[PDB]
Amino acid sequence: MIQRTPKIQVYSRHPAENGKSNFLNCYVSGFHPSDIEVDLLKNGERIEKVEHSDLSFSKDWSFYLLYYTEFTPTEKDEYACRVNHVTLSQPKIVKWDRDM
Amino acid sequence: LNPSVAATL
Amino acid sequence: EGVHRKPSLLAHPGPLVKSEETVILQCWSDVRFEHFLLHREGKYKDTLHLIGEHHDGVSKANFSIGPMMQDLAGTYRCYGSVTHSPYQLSAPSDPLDIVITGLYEKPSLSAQPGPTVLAGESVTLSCSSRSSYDMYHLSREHERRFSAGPKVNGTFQADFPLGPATHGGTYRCFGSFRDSPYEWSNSSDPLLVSVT
Amino acid sequence: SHSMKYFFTSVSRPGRGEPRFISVGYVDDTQFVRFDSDAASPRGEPRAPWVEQEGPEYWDRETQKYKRQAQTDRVSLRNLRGYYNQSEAGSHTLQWMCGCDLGPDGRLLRGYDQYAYDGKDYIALNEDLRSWTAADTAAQITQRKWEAAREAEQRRAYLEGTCVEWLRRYLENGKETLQRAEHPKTHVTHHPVSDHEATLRCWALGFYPAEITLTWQWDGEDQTQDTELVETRPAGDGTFQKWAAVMVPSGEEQRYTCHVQHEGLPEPLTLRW
Repeated sequence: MIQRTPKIQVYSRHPAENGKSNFLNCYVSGFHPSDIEVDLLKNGERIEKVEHSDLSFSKDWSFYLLYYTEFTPTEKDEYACRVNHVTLSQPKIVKWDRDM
Repeated sequence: LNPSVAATL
Repeated sequence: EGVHRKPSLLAHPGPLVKSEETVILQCWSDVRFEHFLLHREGKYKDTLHLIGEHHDGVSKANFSIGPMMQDLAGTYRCYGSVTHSPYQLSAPSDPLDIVITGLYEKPSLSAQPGPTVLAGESVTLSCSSRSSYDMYHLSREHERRFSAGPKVNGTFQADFPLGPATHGGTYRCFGSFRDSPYEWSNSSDPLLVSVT
Repeated sequence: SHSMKYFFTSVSRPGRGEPRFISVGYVDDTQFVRFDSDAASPRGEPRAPWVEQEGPEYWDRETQKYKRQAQTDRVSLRNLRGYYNQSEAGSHTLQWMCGCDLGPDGRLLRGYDQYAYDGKDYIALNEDLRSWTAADTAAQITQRKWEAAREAEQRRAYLEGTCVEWLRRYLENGKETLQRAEHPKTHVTHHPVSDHEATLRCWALGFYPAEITLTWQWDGEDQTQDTELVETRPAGDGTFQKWAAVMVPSGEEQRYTCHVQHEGLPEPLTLRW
């Protein structure tokens, strides 16, 4: 009856160091219909075995979910988060920028 | 501890 | 009448079931039905099946509706199956309303012209609360209902005339809200009417 | 102010079976319990060490409370469809938030007990813990039923007693983490934007009480304008991250300072590139 689009942040749990295994996070928050599709990508391809937090919500009733997977960052490989939601005219792909 | 079980809306 | 005539259906110890208690819905017939189906219609339709039991005089199945919850309240009909695999059902029994009670505060119940009355005198029972129940239900020891009288001195009340007093009885009263007619308040304090 | 908050979500899925029911509990910014109706053999599960030893009776009755609340929500969603004259074809969402604030003197400061339907306020227990606020005429039916049931008196005894007493117990058993603030690890990075300008990014990482303030200053003066700031985000291990950035003329970098305020720092931190 009221819908809200997700905010998205792609980032790592620990500061990136190529070679050192780490965790790639996709944080989706602020969205209202909890039905949401979130995929992590490596070089455009879907990573399987991605896990996520338990659904909870904020003061305005909007939902938040952390999606994450173990990865080892490198120089060549590109990582992204792809999100789909009823509120999005098309899936939103946010690239991992190791500086944000 | 959970807020128990409430009445239905 | 044929083997497709309707069976009977009753509640033990009765159809008004306190929250979280159990009731037994019994279907029975002199027809030796091999199976019975109990159907609850409406918002939470369900269907239960029991093999038939045959004692002297009656073929029965005892359906226990346990931990009384609001999704178990409603209208029940039941059926006998002349057959075993695909069911070949009889006519449905008369419907039976199973209500859950104890969900709201008890109403007050009073006798307008006094509760101990001479034979012949007319008597009105009145169900009143300050909760805004839509409907009131009066039961002599089970289902008679009247609509609530909207905000007068703030109480909601419904009056049941009992007519000229013949035998008397013990009366209780329950309130209810229009959208969930099978979900009732606590029983009022029971009122004994004496016809002397 | 310490707090305990529970969050319940039920989502109907027409045709795809019974509604999905999910509930989680927090002390402050620490999740400690979880229940998901889609898990295999669902039950309440611990998510913090300091409820793992509460024993099997504790965990069994929490599990039964969850399962009854999941089915109570199914009736509530069906009622709400009726109230709004909605078909059985749409998906719908009922959310319930309930909890406790203690404050320094540690008895109840504020109670919370409130609901949303399809993302909109539906009904809320008022700050007085005896009366309700209905958002529309459908929720006025719920209000009328809850006044007749004397529901506010059950919520209130939970908020003033149970909720406060168990929060105090969780704070004691988990004092080693719930009451020891974990300070941010901080550093400033420098990203050239051109030849005449660069981005200074001040970073706070791995801090636990999620509340934090990062202020960039120029010669001590708060740089309100021109400071990009991200939403505090979970690191995934129970700690949090946040950065604040500012665009500076290359050459003047060292008259910029980052002021970090956080419960795990005795004094606020001033740092520079």
